[PDB]
Amino acid sequence: KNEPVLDTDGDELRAGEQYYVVSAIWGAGGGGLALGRLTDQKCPEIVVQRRSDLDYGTPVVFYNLDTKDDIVRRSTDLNIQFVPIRDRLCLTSTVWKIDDYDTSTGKWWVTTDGVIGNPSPQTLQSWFKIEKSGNLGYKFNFCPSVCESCVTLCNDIGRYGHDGQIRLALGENAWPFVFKKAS
Amino acid sequence: KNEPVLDTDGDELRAGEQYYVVSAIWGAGGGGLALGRLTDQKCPEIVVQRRSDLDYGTPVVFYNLDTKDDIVRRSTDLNIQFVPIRDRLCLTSTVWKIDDYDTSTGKWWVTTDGVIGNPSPQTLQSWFKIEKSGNLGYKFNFCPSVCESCVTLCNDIGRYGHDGQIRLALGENAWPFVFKKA
Amino acid sequence: IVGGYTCGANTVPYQVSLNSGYHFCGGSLINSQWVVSAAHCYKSGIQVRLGEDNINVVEGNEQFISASKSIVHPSYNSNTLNNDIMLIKLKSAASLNSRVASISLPTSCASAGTQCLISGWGNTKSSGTSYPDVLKCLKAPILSDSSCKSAYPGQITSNMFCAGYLEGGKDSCQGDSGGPVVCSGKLQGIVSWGSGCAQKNKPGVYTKVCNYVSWIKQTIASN
Amino acid sequence: IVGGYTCGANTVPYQVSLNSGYHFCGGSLINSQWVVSAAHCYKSGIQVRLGEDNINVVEGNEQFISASKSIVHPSYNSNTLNNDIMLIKLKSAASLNSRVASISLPTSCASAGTQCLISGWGNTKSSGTSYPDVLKCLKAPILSDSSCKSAYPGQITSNMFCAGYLEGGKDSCQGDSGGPVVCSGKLQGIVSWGSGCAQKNKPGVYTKVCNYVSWIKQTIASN
Repeated sequence: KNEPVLDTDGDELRAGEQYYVVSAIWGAGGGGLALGRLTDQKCPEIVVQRRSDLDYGTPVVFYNLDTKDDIVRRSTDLNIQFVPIRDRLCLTSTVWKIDDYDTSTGKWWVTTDGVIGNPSPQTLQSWFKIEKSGNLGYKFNFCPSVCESCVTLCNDIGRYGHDGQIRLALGENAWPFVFKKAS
Repeated sequence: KNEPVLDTDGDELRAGEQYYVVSAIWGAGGGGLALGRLTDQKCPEIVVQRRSDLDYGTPVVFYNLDTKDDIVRRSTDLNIQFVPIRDRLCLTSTVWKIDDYDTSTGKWWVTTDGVIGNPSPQTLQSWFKIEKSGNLGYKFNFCPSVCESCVTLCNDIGRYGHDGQIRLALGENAWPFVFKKA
Repeated sequence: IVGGYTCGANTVPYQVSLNSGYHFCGGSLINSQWVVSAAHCYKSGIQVRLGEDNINVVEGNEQFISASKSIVHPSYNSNTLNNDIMLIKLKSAASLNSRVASISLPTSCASAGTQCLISGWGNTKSSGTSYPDVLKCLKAPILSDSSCKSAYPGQITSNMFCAGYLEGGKDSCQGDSGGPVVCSGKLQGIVSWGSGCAQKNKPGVYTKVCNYVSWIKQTIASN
Repeated sequence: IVGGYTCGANTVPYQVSLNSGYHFCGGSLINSQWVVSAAHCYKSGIQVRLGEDNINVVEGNEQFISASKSIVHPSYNSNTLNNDIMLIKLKSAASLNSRVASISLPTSCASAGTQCLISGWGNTKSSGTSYPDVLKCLKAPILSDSSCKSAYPGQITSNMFCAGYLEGGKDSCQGDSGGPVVCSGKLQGIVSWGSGCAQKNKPGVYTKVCNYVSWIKQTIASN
């Protein structure tokens, strides 16, 4: 019963429908999110941000916790899946999930090879929330409630440089995004 | 002067006419050549091969070294240019060219942004030969003769994987093609 | 299939087809939930049809079942011809009947000169294009490794065999890709590639299924 | 540029386009061999295009010069968007003429209310996207620090200024990044960032060039 997330046309976001996730800040704020990879790791793919505000990235689909509601709502746990158009380079999934702690950077990265559905301790890392970010748009928040007895990180997601690219990770300063209906 | 290259109807190839370049080997041998893009570089476009033997890709036209001859002949330097029907997203040319050496793969790729005409050291990278490939069809060869005093690579063109796609590069094992009227 | 004959309904109950348009391929049902086809037919979201004979007419004996898994042979690359085999797991088990049955994997490889049955909805013309409404069938002998290697110098691996006729006239063709080559009741081949269709000195080339039985059984077992 | 006009033929001869086989950012010619743009526009291999008619079409009158060096401001930070300025040295000097000319650097900062000329090939639509083939121009006033900081709480630094209309309808947009903001013949701003295109209370944000004249002159002198 939370308020819906809205796309840039003011329409409520629909579970299962394709949206570009584009920085709410253009220019120096970059473009959209996309499937990427690291220099030293082909699979799984990582979540990266396009540098150019002309480039909206890879479309995503959102999957609700309750398969019955078709509206994506604020502050409710969701799965997020990139829907690439290109060939599938990897056998891992394109579903977002939080990585294990990266000792080389001090970051908890957003990566892929997540899982869709089965809300449980087994899938805890695959559940994200979308929340209002000022009047600019929305932010992603990782704070899953799908396992009331599980200890979990509970943090906004920001953007940070890594490996010559722009990635997403848990952090104190959220990066704001908007959702655009895919083509 | 040299024997003409023939299309799949047995007609001689003509400069200025559009042809699909299609793998002489269907099925696992794939289909036609097309304009493509790397995931991390928008321009220039690259030469890729379609996996489906029913997808003939993007037509090319050939430009002869001597513009007085409209017959495309074997073992003769020529320019190759994709003629897209779609909307050109890049400002670079669709003319084929051997790229600079790619340290990340060890390959000399066929890419675009080549140049038509002016046989010379300046355009050396834009000149390709069509040669007979067994009895299956034809192969592309990069070994230009337009600059006798230039050091040049000299190799057949094969097909190889890059970026989850099928590309063309210099190599030892050529890939055979046939030319279908577009 | 070029130079073949109309199979008739029910006569190839292990024949299936996958996807459509530029992605259309044949395959073979090897048990109630698994299909073998060519790796070069791989696509995300594969749709399998079973019990079809006339593919452009609602017949009433056909099942449309989506793939839940598609396992390409791990040594396969789209830029090479070798190891052209893939396994497809159906979302639900196929109902077996007169029109839908599995074909047995081989226990040994077939010898040259063996007569095999090749089937598909591929092109039926050696020059020009015409796709059939019903499944076509072809009886052709496995060729000697020397004939195969001499027709395609440098490209025949130990995981491939040729079948057909050096004279041309009878051959598989585009659209037959992925379909079965059956010899003495065993799935020995998978329509993999060729040059032209039914031309002199250019026979069909087929994935040698007997070299993959261990990988097939293990892959089905652990999936 | 949203809510602007097509620029007069020669009226913005200091506008350049940064190119990697396609236009991705604007810039400003400050001397025959140097271009000012945004740090976030950096990429290796930049070709700079000057004197452009249709940016979607190569033509005569245009000069294509490869960047020989691209010097991002050393304090440029992707999280704070601060210090969003970059200098590009041209491999060869450019030919000045009626369509190619430099723009003066400021000697003092401009005050709120000053009218300025903002130009670029960016999006022209407040809803959706439309990229023009011709250079678009917009006259807009610099906004007060308070109006800028209240529109973008906690995000406006001493190296940034807002320009445009809080009512919306007129603004810089995607594609204009790196472009010039000229007030009384001085390059006072570089298109740096914004949120949405020409929306109420979301004006464009520009790098405050007057803060960087010393770094610019010292950079040019040592390169």
